[PDB]
Order: sequence, then structure tokens, then C-alpha cells
Amino acid sequence: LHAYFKLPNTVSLVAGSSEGETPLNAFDGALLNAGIGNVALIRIS
Amino acid sequence: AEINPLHAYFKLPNTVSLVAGSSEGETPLNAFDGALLNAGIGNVALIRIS
Amino acid sequence: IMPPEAEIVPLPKLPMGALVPTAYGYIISDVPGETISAAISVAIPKDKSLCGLIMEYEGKCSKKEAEKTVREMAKIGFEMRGWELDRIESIAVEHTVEKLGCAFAAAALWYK
Amino acid sequence: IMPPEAEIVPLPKLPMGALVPTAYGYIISDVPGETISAAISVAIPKDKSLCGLIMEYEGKCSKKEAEKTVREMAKIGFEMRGWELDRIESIAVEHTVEKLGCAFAAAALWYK
Amino acid sequence: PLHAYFKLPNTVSLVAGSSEGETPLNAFDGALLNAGIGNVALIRISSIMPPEAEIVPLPKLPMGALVPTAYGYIISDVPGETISAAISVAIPKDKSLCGLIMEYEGKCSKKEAEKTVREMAKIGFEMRGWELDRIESIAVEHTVEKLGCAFAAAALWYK
Ligand SMILES: N=C(N)NCCCCN
Ligand SMILES: N=C(N)NCCCCN
Repeated sequence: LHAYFKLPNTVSLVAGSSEGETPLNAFDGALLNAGIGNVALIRIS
Repeated sequence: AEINPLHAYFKLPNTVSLVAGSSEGETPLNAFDGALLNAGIGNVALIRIS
Repeated sequence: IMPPEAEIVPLPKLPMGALVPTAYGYIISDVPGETISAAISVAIPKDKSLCGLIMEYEGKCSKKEAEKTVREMAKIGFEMRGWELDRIESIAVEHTVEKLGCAFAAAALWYK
Repeated sequence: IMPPEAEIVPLPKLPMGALVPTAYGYIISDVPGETISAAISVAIPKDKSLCGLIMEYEGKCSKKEAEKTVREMAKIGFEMRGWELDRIESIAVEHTVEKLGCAFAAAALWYK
Repeated sequence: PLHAYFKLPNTVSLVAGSSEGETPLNAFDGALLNAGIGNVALIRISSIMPPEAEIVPLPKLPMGALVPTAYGYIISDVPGETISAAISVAIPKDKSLCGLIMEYEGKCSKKEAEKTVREMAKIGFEMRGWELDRIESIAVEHTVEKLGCAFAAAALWYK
């Protein structure tokens, strides 16, 4: 009923590769092959 | 009226706006800043998504 | 990636200092007279339960070529997913460098 | 960085278009026949009140060499912190370019 | 005031550090550790901070926090080379306006680095036509031994 702030509590390891017409299309194909092609990644460092 | 998308992971964006701009600058970062400004998003903190 | 049903709208009045999720492409050049471009495309699916796809592109070329390329990139993204494409919205900009310039294109996600 | 008490689980069913904080590494190559690899590692502490360290690596090498490298980088990160290491979870992938390919490895952080 | 953590950050902290490392990523990590933010995940953001965000010394951050951070860094494996990273925060007179963050990195001295990032922030306000209230900054330099990293950042959090 009341959203509680929290840090991420799960971590998943995924990997993939792919060919592509352009570097970005290949990157996209890799994420898709890795299974995370339909979410937006916010790169953390 | 405020939101931190990094914390409110359960509240997803529902609009998308296409913008573009360019600019000169005395430094690369300043040129970049000028471009965002010319594009209309120079006064916000951009969280790059990929 | 853009959330399903997300609506393409004119850039809203964004609060000062807001944190805005944004897909973007840019290029910076310090070569006088050189032309540089940046472009963004948003591929919308016919199936509304599916995501929208955002592609960005930047390089030393005209805005006509840059936008042509980013639009082709979105089409390819949909073909790799096997999704039916409804349409593609795109935008490009080109800058002729004087001393140091930057070309920038973006798909800013927001709320409504 | 992996939050303390976080759990390594298989990728959950993520909401379409979700903004996922993710640590990743990737390499793109257009050299025909070249083998490129990407790898990710997660160093888990014995002291559960400490966080976990995520390391990524990418290069023109076999997946075996990439995973070996990224696991060592994670080990080094714990030694630098002086933290007791429980174990390291790692994953890697390799790709032999045909015309233009990309190898990608990531650690997606989410909520359950 | 509930759900504070779901709104915009209201503080900013300037940190900087340097370190050697067996690999570039390990050096960068060592640099973050040396600056005091080695145990949180950094979300690199564009150089803007919320209006009236308070500049404060780095708070005790929960490990694993996803910290929106504007930062600059440089990695060098050239023995004896001096590298620096600087960060500046420009606060506007008009409290309704956002603050500007500028980052800088290069093969120069800590002094030159700070001077440059300070000028960059000034230019940011000039380009906007905003009245400046003040600018705060810090820099760090590192002389590479084998492989080192100089890091400077403006971390946004909550008070
Ligand atoms: N599927 C994603 N979220 N990203 C990969 C493609 C990136 C297009 N700019
Ligand atoms: N301590 C951090 N959050 N980052 C340092 C670099 C490690 C990248 N995997």
C-alpha cells in the first residue's frame, strides 16, 4: 500500500553475441541473444 | 511532482520526445552542453539508456 | 528500448535539474569547416503490447544521410525481432564546425 | 557493485521497457574471422554485510581467456578492499565475426 | 515528507581520488575507493544538479546504492606521467534554476585541472546568461607508476 525504497536485491548474469549491419544493430542483436533485448539498460559503473 | 527513475523502477516512462540541436563550445564538454541547450534538454540531468 | 504504448509527444516543460532517461547520439569535432551530424529514430510496433525501439547515429555526413541511416537501423532492429512495424519517427541535425562543435540527437523519455 | 544481501538468480521476467541498472561489457569487431569475447564476474563476500563487486572484461580473445581475466580482476578488487572472498560467479561468451559482430556480457540488477 | 528517496536528490558532494591498478578497471576501482565512493554503483549523468541541492561532504552511503554521479576520469600506463581530474559545481543566484556540474581530465597538474574546470562552469553560466552565485571545486593529480587513474566526481544523494 505504501511503496518502500529499496536497493536492487537480485543480480542476473547474461551474455550473448550477434552479427549486425551496423555496430548498434549488432549490439542490439547481442542483447536480444542474451535475453535482455527488450528493456532499456542504464549502464552502471 | 518529482521522480528519480533509478529508485522508482516500478514507474515506467510513458512519453518519448525527439529532440536535436548543435553548438560550438570552448571545450568539448561546453560544446556538448550548448547542444543539449539548443535541443532543449540542457537544464536537466540525462540518464543515458542503451 | 521504449516502453509499450509510450506516446511520441513534443518535448514537455521539464523541471529544472530533473533526471531524464534518454537515448542519444552525439559527435564532437574540432576540425574547422567539417560537417557532423547526429540523428535519432523511434520505431513503433503495430502490436501495442510490444516495445518501441530507439536507434541513434552520429558521424561526419549530412543530416539527410544520418537520418536515412538511423531510420534504416530501426527497421533492421524490428526485422531482427520479427516484429511488424507501424512507423518510424526520426530527427536529425547537422553542424558545420567553426572551431569546436557538437551535433546532438535524442529521444527523451518522460511522464504524462 | 552488487548491494549487500542481493541474490544471484536467473534473469527474471522483466517488464517490457523497464529501465534496468546493468553492469556490462561489450566489444564490436568487423574483422572477418576474428574471435571476440565478453565476460562478467561477481565477487561475493563471506561477510554478508559487505557488498559484491561486479567486474567486466572484453577483448579479442577466447571466452576461456576472457572469463579467466575477469575472474582475476574481481579477485583483485576484493584484495584491494581486503575482503574475504566467498566465491565468484562468472559468465562469458565468444563470437567469431563473419562480417561485423558483437560479444556482450552483463550483470542485470533488479528487484523481487 | 514521505517517499523522499523517490524524488530528486537534494545534496551533492565533490570527491576525487587516484590509484594504481593491475588493469585499467582495477585502477579506476581503486580510484573510486580512494575518493570514498568505491562501494556504490555509479550512474553517470549529464552535468546538472537539482535547484538548491546542498553541497555537503560525502555522506555515509549505503553499499550498493545507485548514485547519480557526474564524473571525469583519466587512465594512463605511461610511467612518470602526471594525470589529473577535476570537478566543479556552479550554484546560480536564482534559486529556481539548476546547478551546473563540469568535469575535466587531462595530462596536466592538479592546479591547471581545477583552474580549467572552474572556467568551464563559468562558461556554462555565460552560455545560459545566468547570474552566478559561486563555484566550488576540487582536483586531484596522480603520477603514474605503472598504471594509474585520476578520478573526480559530483555525487548526488539525499539529505
Ligand atoms: N535493446 C536495447 N535496450 N539496447 C540495444 C540497442 C540500442 C539502440 N540504441
Ligand atoms: N567501485 C565501482 N562502483 N566501480 C569501479 C569499477 C568497477 C567496474 N566493474
